[PDB]
Amino acid sequence: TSILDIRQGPKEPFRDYVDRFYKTLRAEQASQEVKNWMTETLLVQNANPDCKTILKALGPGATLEEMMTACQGV
Amino acid sequence: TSILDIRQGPKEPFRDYVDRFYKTLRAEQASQEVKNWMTETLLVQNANPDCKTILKALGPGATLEEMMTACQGV
Amino acid sequence: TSILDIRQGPKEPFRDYVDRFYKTLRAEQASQEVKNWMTETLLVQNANPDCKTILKALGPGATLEEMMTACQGV
Amino acid sequence: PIVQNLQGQMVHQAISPRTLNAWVKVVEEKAFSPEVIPMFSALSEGATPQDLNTMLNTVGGHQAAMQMLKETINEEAAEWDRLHPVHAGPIAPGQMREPRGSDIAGTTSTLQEQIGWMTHNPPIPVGEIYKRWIILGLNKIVRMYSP
Amino acid sequence: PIVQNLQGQMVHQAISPRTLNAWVKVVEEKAFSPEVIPMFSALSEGATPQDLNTMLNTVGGHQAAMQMLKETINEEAAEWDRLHPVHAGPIAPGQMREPRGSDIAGTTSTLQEQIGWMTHNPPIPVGEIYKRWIILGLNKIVRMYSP
Amino acid sequence: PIVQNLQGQMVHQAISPRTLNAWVKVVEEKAFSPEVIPMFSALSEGATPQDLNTMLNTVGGHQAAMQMLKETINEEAAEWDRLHPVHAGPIAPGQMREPRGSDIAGTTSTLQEQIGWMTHNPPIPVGEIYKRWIILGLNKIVRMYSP
Repeated sequence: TSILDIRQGPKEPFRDYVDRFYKTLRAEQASQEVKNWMTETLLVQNANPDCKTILKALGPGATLEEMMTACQGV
Repeated sequence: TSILDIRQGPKEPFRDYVDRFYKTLRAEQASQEVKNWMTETLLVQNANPDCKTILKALGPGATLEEMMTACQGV
Repeated sequence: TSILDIRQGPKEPFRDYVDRFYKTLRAEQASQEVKNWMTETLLVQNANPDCKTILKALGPGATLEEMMTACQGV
Repeated sequence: PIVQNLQGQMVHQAISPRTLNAWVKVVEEKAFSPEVIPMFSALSEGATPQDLNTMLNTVGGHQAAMQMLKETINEEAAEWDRLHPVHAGPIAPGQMREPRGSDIAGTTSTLQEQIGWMTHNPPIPVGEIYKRWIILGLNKIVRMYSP
Repeated sequence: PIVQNLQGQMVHQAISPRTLNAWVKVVEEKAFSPEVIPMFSALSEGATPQDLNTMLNTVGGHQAAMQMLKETINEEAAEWDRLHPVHAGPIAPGQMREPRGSDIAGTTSTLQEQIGWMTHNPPIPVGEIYKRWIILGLNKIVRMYSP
Repeated sequence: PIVQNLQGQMVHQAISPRTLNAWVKVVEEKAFSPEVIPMFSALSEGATPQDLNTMLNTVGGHQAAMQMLKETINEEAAEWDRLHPVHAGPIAPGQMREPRGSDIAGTTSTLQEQIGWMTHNPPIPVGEIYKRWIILGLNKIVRMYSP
């Protein structure tokens, strides 16, 4: 399965999705800079509308514990 | 789960509750003095009415073997 | 469970009871003299009527192999 | 633990994983049963305080008991400090310091310090003092956890 | 790890498969539970950075946590570099270079370099610095993964 | 593998059965998963080419992958021969011969020859050259076997 095919379900907790992401990211062998680009970009983009909304409110500069606690009720 | 969310059931033995308490207390990292405050306070407060009643009769100065044997029939 | 609560069933072999006794006696921490007193006293007292009868016929001075072979058919 | 080497000196060597796991497995299987105390005693042969906190800290489950024990260890330690007052004047350059309850509990002492006390002549048995507190606290538990 | 040989010198020896597997099994069974930290600490006795990346890289599962840890290791490493600036002028022929955050993380250093620093006199405890970062990052995880 | 003896020399010692079996078990359980590569790397510490063919030849199953790897090992070997031409004139009596791709793959060399190259001064790291080919070929597999 390709990294672009990794997406969050409509009922799937973000948490279970983030695990899937760094597992597939774990099978990507690209430069770190590209993998940083993938992190800030693709993760949020394939996140579900309800959490996506939430993550837009965190702004930039956000870290994984704060994202992970931010989308917990969703 | 937060330490404030730890409470004793209406049919749950105190014993099973005290185990849950020092497990969650085991995941709290606070100063010892604060953790002493939590011990004397929160444990009794979230204890069930029947045992709560019992524990009020032990008075202060009580230790865990005496609390644990005190609420055994409840 | 307390040592006073250890008693022989009406159909329970003595043997299975004597095992229970020295297991509970194994969790008593009292002076040896007191534990000797418990041995000669409580064991026979909570023994069932059919074996109790048998043990009364062994008299005093009796040892465990002779008690254990004495109440075998019971 | 502190063991004797082939050369004929007492040196520290680490405790083994299948020893560690055997400690874990005992606790898993026999919980508060009395056989735990001789078992403990054998597996604590030549052990340090540091290794004894390691063994206590690596427990999972039975947290009410683990807290009761802790509190017994501190009581027994408070009692060590009470019974044995600190000694007169400053510590000698030629000598090493007397332990407190917390050095016996391993808390305020370092490993090299724990090896100094035990290997030195006369040696002081800080393991055996903690061991009695553990066994005493084990009796407390056993007696309570009898049903 | 770097262990003491019979001759009385510190030499590197490889870590054992049933040690490796015991690390695996702990993680399998007790996931984020606190007993994992003393357990880790015992199994990391005398360990290199290189061996510590080996242990972290050999994890399967819990990839959200593994990423949070990585990012904590780099933060703690960034902080090492901040707090300890590089030293004045060129490196002496008679001496070996001071470590950076990435040498502590094992990344920019080689094994022989990791053995130079630890075995040399004075020795520098680059294991224990990474160990605190691991334990600190373990607290972060434990606190988050509490429910 | 070639290990250092107590006397302070590098000598060959055989690999252990529960090491062998641990290699087998990894492959059984985690198939093409990435954790296989650090795992491999640890268990290949101080290993010979001969031991590396032993490990590859003892696989069961995943024969499409095993063939892809073989063919990668030969390609990487063909490339070794290309990049490093044979040297000028006859081989000196005082010296030992330079390796080819097939000596690195273990095929044309004997064990004593593999020990000559590695133990000699300068030493040549024919393990580490094969190791990269194995890791490179492992990337090929991992990337393909991603679904």
